[PDB]
Amino acid sequence: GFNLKVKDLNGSARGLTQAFAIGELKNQLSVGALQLPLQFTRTFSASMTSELLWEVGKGNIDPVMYARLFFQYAQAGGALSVDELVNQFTEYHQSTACNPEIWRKLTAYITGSSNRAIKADAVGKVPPTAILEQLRTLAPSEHELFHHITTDFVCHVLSPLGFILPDAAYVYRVGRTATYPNFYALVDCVRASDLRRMLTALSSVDSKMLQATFKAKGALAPALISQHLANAATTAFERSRGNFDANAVVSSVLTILGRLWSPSTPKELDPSARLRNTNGIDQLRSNLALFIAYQDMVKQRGRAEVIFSDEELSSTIIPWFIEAMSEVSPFKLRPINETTSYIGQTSAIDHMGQPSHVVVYEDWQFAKEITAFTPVKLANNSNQRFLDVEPGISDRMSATLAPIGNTFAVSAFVKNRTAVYEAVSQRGTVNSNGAEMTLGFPSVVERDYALDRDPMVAIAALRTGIVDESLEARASNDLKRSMFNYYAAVMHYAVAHNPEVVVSEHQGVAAEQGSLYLVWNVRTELRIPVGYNAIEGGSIRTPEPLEAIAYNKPIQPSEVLQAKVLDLANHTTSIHIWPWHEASTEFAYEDAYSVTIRNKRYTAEVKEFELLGLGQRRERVRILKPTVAHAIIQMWYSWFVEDDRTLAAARRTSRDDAEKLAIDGRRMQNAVTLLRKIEMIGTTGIGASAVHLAQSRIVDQMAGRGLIDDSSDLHVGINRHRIRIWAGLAVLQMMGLLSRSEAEALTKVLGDSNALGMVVA
Amino acid sequence: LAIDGRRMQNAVTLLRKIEMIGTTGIGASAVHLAQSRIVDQMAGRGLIDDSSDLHVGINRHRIRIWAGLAVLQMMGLLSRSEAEALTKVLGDSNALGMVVA
Amino acid sequence: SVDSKMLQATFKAKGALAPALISQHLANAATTAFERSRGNFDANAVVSSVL
Repeated sequence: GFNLKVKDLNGSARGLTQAFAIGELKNQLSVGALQLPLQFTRTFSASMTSELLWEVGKGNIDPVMYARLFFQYAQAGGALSVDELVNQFTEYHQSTACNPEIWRKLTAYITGSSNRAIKADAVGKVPPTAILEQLRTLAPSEHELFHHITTDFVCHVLSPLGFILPDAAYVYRVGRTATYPNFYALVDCVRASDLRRMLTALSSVDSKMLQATFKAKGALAPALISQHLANAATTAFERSRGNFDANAVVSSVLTILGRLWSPSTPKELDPSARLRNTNGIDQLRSNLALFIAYQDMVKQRGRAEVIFSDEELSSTIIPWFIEAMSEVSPFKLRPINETTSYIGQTSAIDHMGQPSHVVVYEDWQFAKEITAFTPVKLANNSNQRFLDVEPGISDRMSATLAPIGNTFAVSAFVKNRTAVYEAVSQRGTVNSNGAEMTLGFPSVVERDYALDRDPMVAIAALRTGIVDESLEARASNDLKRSMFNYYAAVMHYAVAHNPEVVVSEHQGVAAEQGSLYLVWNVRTELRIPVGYNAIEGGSIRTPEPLEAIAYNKPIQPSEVLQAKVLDLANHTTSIHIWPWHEASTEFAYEDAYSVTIRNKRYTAEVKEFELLGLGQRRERVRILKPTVAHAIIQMWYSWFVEDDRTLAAARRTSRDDAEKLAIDGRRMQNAVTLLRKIEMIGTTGIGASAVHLAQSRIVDQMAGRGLIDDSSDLHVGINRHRIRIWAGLAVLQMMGLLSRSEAEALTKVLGDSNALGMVVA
Repeated sequence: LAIDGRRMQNAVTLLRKIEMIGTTGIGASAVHLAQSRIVDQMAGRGLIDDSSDLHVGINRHRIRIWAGLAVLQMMGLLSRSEAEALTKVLGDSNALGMVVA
Repeated sequence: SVDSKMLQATFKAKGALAPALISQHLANAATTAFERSRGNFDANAVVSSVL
């Protein structure tokens, strides 16, 4: 992770700063005091990591299955934020009804009409999912959704009789998104709750209509209700004129929450005796999480003061109901004391004792497996595909990687970096002014790396306080979400850690007195200068959260540290396809190593390349492959990078050799550790396979010539360690555990210290 | 439109219950036969990394229809006209999937 | 409801569903309930207003 510093986050992790959500302009410490309660449901965001796959057009229907994807599609990064999705679909819904044709056409595709209405239609209802593609002329639908979705009703099950089929199912999927929410996250999510309101009656009409309609007879003739059948939805289309401004509700609600908790009695702030109870947000008010949301939204908006409410009804009303209470999300409104469990602690002590190291870590234990990729392109020649994965790369590589999961028993990495303990004097007297306070058990890494953000850039921005901000709306707001959610995810592990807090002003600019922050008492430690809080008040009593948790004590991990991941094995034969893509894709990418002895530069040329035990290429396949697994690793790499940056700067800064001693130690704790890591990972076994195979091509390189032919002096004090890190490269790339790229980062550490074997072998 | 799906229905129906007649066994032996032979003709041919086969696809279907004459071969009835005349109709008829299976 | 609610929901189990369990919430709900009273009405208020 990243490290700071007791007085600081502020130079190198401003996102940490609440004031930024508060709007403190990067510097001044929460001054005000002058604070009231805070409290808990502990409170809104994601449970955790949920993975699932998706059935579409099954013909049983109902709102719940999609809106999720519709919720998800965003998550899917459908196009842009859900409300698009809802809007873009609703928009079809809007080139609405003047197409009674589809009814007319459904009626007309009621075969070929009721024109000979009679008791007749009997078959063919899987190709009118495929059919309601035929409906594409009336409504355009690259955004398959309705093009897929429009199907559902028409083939509700009605004709429940006559027809007939279908008797089959589709795929949806969804890999985890966020464990925590953000307010524009909220606005969409509400837009999802609205598509949700939308369906039922829509579910109901067809469902309703068909049972009521067919008194019959067996078939109740025809020219029938389906003519209404579809009629209801457009009717439904109009049925949306529009429920609320979800944006309106959400912003009004954020404003109300600020108020719910405000410091300033003045009335941008009149939280009622009349309505403060009244169910509603009253259970919600305690909630910190909304409070985090409030802090950010407000900075973003301040509060959007339209007072949609009156202080009675409404403020009774559009705040009557809320999205989270409405379930198109995979967010859930949080349990109330657990928070998001998953931490052991230790903290610094040269015997004095105090700390500026941390010991909070990853609570991780990732997948035991991974995925082939072949989109079974064949059936319908489009997205309709099946990867059709079979024993191939996937099983051998997995087992072999499956040490791979091993390197990163994440608690163990924190173990190493929490193994530190003594330098900087002892036992007793290490500590020198600056700190380190450090973090994270998988969700933040998981949220990004999957999302191609490569956290790292957002992270540098994070630290430097003010964000990097070149970024694309895709790019910029990847940054945004990751920075918001990351901080919040920590926060209700920060909020959770000590209930005492206090909603703080800031003051700051006016801007509208909204801006507000939180402080708490934690009692225990002797007075080792920890910011300005030691505590001076019995207890930590610092609004800065890192500040708050940090002056506290060790524990253990409640959490699973499960990597989760999705088996579709039932599907894995079942389907058919949802909106899948990123696989990763084609199975691997080539990487070789060349070694010198007797001085003959070679290059065996193994890739990347099967390695695996068959030839070759292979083909075909790849593995959008459990982020975590990439995730856990991303974290180890991050560590390397951080320490190195620090060192360089200080060594130039710190002339003293003793200072240099300290420096080698940090750079080369990275060095050493990375080196040890390399050795191990490479003696993973396959890689060891690379060692025999790549050697041999290098044997050919070792044995190309006659003179070279006496095969190796290539084996030296260095070699075994050399093609050992051939083994390192083999662990290193296209396992897919790591993308590549980084390789030079590891190089950077190896270079930094002779490292050598250092021994072995 | 109506006739055409309905043509549609007729076709779907045929392909599937052709499945049923055609596979159902003893036919299935055909169908495997379609596999054993083709498969080792695949292995026999040499390079199978791109061998699909069977999941799906008419090729999914094509098995079903090869079973389809086959059962309807060793009947004393048909003749072999039926197939290919069948085959032709059924084939474009549609077959449109999905639905096997 | 909490205890009543919690216990039926809590113990998927197993026979006992191990422990360290919900009763940790078990009681949690009441204080939560404690807070749950911030206060419904002024009954005095209601009553006098009503008179």
